[PDB]
Amino acid sequence: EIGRTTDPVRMYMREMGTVELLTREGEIDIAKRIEDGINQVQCSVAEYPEAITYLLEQY
Amino acid sequence: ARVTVQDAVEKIGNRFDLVLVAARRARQMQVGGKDPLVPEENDKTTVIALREIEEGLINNQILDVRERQEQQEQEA
Amino acid sequence: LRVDPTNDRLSALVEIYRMMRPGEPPTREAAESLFENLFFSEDRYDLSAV
Amino acid sequence: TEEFDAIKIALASPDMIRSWSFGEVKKPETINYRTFKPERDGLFCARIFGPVKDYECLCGKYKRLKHRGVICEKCGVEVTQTKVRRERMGHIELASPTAHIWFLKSLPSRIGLLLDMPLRDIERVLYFESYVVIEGGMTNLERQQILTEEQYLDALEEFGDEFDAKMGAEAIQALLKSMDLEQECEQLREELNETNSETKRKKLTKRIKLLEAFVQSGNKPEWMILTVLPVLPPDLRPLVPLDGGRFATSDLNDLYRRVINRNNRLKRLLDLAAPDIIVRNEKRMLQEAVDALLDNGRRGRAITGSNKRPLKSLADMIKGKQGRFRQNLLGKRVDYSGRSVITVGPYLRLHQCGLPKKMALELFKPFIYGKLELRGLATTIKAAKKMVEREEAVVWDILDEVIREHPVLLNRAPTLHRLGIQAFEPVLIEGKAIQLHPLVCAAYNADFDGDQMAVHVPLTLEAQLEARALMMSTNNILSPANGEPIIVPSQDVVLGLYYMTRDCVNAKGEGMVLTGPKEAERLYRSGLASLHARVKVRITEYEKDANGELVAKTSLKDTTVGRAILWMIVPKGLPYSIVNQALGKKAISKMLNTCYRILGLKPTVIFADQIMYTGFAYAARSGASVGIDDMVIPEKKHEIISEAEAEVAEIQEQFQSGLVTAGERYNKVIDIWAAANDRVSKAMMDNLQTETVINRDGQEEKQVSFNSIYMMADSGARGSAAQIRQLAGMRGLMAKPDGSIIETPITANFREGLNVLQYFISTHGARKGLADTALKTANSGYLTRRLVDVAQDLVVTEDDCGTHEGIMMTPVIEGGDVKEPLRDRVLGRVTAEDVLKPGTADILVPRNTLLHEQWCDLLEENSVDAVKVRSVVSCDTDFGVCAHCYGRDLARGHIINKGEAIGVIAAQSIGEPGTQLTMAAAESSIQVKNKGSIKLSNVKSVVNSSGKLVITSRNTELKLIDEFGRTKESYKVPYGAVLAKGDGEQVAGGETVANWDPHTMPVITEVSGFVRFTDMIDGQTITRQTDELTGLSSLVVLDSAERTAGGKDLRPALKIVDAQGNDVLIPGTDMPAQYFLPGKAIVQLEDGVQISSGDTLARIPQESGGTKDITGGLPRVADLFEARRPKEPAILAEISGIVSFGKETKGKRRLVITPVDGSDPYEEMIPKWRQLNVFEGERVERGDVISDGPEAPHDILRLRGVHAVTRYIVNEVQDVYRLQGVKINDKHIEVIVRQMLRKATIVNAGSSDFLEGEQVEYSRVKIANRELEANGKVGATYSRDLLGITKASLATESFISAASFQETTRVLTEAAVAGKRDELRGLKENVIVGRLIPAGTGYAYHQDRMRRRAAG
RNA sequence: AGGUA
Repeated sequence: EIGRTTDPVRMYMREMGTVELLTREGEIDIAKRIEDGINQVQCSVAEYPEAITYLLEQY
Repeated sequence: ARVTVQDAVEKIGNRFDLVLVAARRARQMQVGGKDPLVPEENDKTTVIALREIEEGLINNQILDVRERQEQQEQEA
Repeated sequence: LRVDPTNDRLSALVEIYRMMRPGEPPTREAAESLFENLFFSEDRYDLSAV
Repeated sequence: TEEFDAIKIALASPDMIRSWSFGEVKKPETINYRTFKPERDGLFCARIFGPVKDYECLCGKYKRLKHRGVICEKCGVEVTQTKVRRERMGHIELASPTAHIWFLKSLPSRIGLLLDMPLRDIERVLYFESYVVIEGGMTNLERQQILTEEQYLDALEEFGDEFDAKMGAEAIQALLKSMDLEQECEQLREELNETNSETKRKKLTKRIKLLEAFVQSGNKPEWMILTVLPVLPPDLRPLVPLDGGRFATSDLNDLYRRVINRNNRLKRLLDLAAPDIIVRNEKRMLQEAVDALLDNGRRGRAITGSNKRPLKSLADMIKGKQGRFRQNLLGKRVDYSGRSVITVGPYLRLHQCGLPKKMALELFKPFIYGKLELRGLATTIKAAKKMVEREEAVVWDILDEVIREHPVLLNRAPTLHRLGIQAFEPVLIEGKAIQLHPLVCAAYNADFDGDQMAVHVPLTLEAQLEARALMMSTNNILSPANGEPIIVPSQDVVLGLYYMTRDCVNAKGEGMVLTGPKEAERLYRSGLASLHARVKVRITEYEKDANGELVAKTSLKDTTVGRAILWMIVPKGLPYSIVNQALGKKAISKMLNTCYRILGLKPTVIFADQIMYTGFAYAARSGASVGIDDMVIPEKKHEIISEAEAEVAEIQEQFQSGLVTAGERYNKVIDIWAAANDRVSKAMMDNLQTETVINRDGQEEKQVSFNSIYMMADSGARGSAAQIRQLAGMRGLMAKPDGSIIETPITANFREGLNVLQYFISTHGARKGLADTALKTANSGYLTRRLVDVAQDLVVTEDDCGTHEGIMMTPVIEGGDVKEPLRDRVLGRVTAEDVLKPGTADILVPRNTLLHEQWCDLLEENSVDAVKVRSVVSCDTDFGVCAHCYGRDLARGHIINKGEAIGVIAAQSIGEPGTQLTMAAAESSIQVKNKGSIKLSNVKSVVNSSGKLVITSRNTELKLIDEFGRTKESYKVPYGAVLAKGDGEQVAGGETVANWDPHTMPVITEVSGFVRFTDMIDGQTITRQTDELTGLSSLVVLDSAERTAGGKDLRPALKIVDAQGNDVLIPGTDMPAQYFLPGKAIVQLEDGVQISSGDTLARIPQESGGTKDITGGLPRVADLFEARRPKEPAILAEISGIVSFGKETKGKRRLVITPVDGSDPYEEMIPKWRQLNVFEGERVERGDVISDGPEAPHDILRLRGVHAVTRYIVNEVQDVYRLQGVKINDKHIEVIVRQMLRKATIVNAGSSDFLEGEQVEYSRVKIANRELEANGKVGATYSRDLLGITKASLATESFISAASFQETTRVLTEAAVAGKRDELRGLKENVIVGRLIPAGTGYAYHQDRMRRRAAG
């Protein structure tokens, strides 16, 4: 905080204090939205032919 | 051995350029090329320079004029 | 007491925790632990017989 | 081989940083642990910084001298010389720009002041506490303003893609990019011509000066933010193998490893698009690491693993104490030097010293090799080395030859003055200790109790000559701080001389008649007479007379045998009267001084050596021994002790009665014990002094005792009267902790062993003395360092300048008597005015000329009160001082030689005695001790109806004119006094010429009439204490420290009006008829009382002194040289004219001086705690005090002038020094002062900024230029300013000198941002550079270089 | 570190 501080440790703790801890199912929900995003990007790559041609070349 | 340089200071009143002129004289004395003008007692160049300045043989003017004349016979 | 800005244990703990460590948002449990260990912890504070 | 006239310091640009770098350090790797070959591309790298071993690629490809002009292209490693690894720098490409800590946390923050932005804001921005707008747009957000997290988020949401704001050093660098200097300079220049507001103009002037200076520096502000970080060559941060698991590694190596680690981590995080918190954390890492590397200690310290210690940083390696480490101290080690314990050399001649054979051999090994190969006894250097390590007899003759003429420098471990290093001709001695000439140990302050001295060998022929001419002991027979000789017989030789000259009352061979002292020596050595006996001897004394010719006068003198034997030694040309006396230390010192002044140098040296030999021989023949019986206890010791015990018992009994107060009882007991101690000491001295009572022929007589301890006491060899007092008498009073004098003193001495408790008491004094010695030594070292710093660059550059200015020079009289005559203070000085005789107007001193002993004698014969003397301060020379304005003092009676460094000798002269510094009838009635003419100076007095010469104001002096012109007793008359003597009346000695109450200062009225109370409220200014007996009162005017709510709105005063009511003014006095009562002026006479001229009006209470208010020693000297305030500056009348009071108490009372002509309004502040000595409506002059108390140097210089402040400083410092018996020629303090005022403040500029603190030499050459030229711009006017020695040394023209011995980091930052370019021409600058100093022998060289510069 | 001036 603004306490005439000059230690990066202190305000790093300040930064980490803003975000609240997660639960077991919270991690699963966040990973689920991550999986939705990666499936979206996989579909986007899917609609692109040339990347698939390159993948088939390596196969 | 030269206990005192006061007599030399009498000839050369600055007492600092005295060191310069006597050092030039003593260096021409040690480095080959020049021969003494005062008898020695198995002494190095320093007291020789002090004695030479003390009797008035060497000061700034004599050293300078001598380096001219020697320059003229070597150029011939 | 007039100068005192606090009137309760919790705010005193907050002030102590902030003066001991600059900033450092005053978690109540952290302030209580700091205060107790400063002067009332046998493994952290001791006067000995002398 | 390298030539360069000057050194520039400036801001390093990233491009030129890359220019220095030979490769980019990309890895934190150092070596391959098992294989110590450096890694690639690590902090140690042959690919970047060059090969490790000489001329071979570190791949095993090329190993030869042939491959040196071509680098190895078959691999990364290049091939060059290994010394290149000591010079090649590298660079690290920082992923994020990083701020420079030096430009950040210096007390003036260059980043802060350039952005005109307070420090906390930069700290928060850089450390990622808050955002800052790097330019906005059409927002309501300023071009520069800090925003917190939520404020920045709100601004971003409210204002879209128009808002440019970042956080940290990147934001700071963006701000510096967005700031343009030249355009703002043009804008400020335009605005200044248009703006008329005072504050606006001041802001514009400050900013324009700053920006113009930055532009002239040629630096871009963005360079303050480091984008690429240079890395030091590896050799300067060495990594050297060591045995076992321990290896020597640089703290710099670890710091750079941390920096590289954090930079690489930042690069990786940026490549991975890490969350903002993490990248901010890593930028914080990089900033912290860079700050620690540049300067670890201003960021909350940085420690390493496996070692708990603050890591060394570049600033820490630069910043050092005392001074820069590697350059000067600590410590600039030197080759061809030795060190050993010293012993006495009592057979040596003065110009020579004993040097042990082994040290001589080891020191001169190259010389031995050279001569051995010259005479061909060795065919190679290796063979000569074998010969010298075998130490065969052959090499010893070579060694004697090389030593015969070579002089060597002997050095004391501490060096306080220039005599601490002296040349001597070495004499080979078997043994292991350096034999030192006994006469020289006084100069070295070296006692043979295990002191170690060092020997240096001047190698080159110029250095040998230089040592023989200047370093030689015989050339330095006189102290540089005073003309009296420094090689003075000290203790044993003094005792021998004293025993030889001291006469008895009866001995063998009295009444004999002798011719020549040779018969005296024959009679003494044959035992036919005694060493001392009254004898008539026919002796031929030679007198230097006529034109310098010896005058042989042969006649009979009544003397002693020992005196004639000594006269044999004395060279021809001295009067016999000098030795025909008891000879103490003072007598021998004076005799040597006379011999030197009359004969010259060589007779003085020969006579000193001969007197040393004679004194030693006759001391040995004396058999002077201290037994147990030669401390004879005085017979009255028990009686005096018992008496004093009786009175102190009576006083204690009376204290229990409550008759006497505790303080008075304590004071009485202390006084009783002091009187007892004095009585005991006097009885002891009477017993020891005339202990001999032996008869001359049968009639007993009292004469000087043969007692040995009395001989060492009287001759001043060792032990004074106070010293013998603790031995034979009683050691008396001492002090306990808290520094209070103990009630019961020590009634025992060292012959009657002290008991347990008294010894325990004495232990406190011993501990205090030892701790005082240690602390005073440290403080003296620091003081002399500061003096050397301020007086460093001063040197005699001209033979004469031409100036009739100077100082008014008089014998000094402080208190009531003269303690330092005119002659000593003027000896060796040059005249500034052809002073006339005190009688007829005759010039006995020609135009400005050196004053030697003959001129001083002439001045004494025709005693002139004052002489104007050209001081160094008034010298018109710039970049140095003219020879005349300095004087003559050195080691000769002749004028100073051009090129001599007077600053350093003066600093040493003032610093060396610093280890010696460990620190009724007054104000009631003036009693002139002698009879002389009475004279009043600055007197304001008129005779009244009672004949009372009442003196007003505290600025009146009473001098005592002697028979010709000299004042010999001076006194200060306070405000209000009574004098029965006139302005020409003769006064007897010891006669009370003035008198006033010791309880109070009385205000004696000089007029008559009713007393009218002006500005009076009975209850606000005065309080009612009416005690009317005859019309009196005890009305108290409240003190001038605090008053009431209505006493602060008026100035209480007493007007004197007649019956008609018209003003009756006091004649012959500047005082108005309305007495302005100061604090505590008790109004005795009430309103409506007829006052007579001679009646007290209002008393000002006092205490008749009795309280010490004087300090001295090292803190006093330092404060004088630092121009510290005395915590109560006695403000002066800063302009002549009439004075008046102003509006009362806005907190501080105002005083308006308006001159009778010219610019009237001179209102000023005066604090209400002061005691005013000013009275409204009086004609004052610039220099008159306004409030009592001590003065400060600043206003003394500012108002009374430069000469006045020089006189004040000289007198004050010399008062401290004469208190301890140390005499210093005042010219040293004068040159120190001249160095203190080298800065001035411009009022009207020539090319300056009307307030610019500028060097006076540049100001003086500029004003000379404008005056000689037709261009009288502007201008230009200046006022000399006084700075403390630390500040003057800190603000010199050369940043090298300032950074060397003072705050290095801040000075370097200021120089870099200002782009300073020091041009050398200073002793320490050339010392750091490593060339000949521009002083003395080198002055001829530099003067030549001056001719080579600025001209072909 | 302890000791010397």
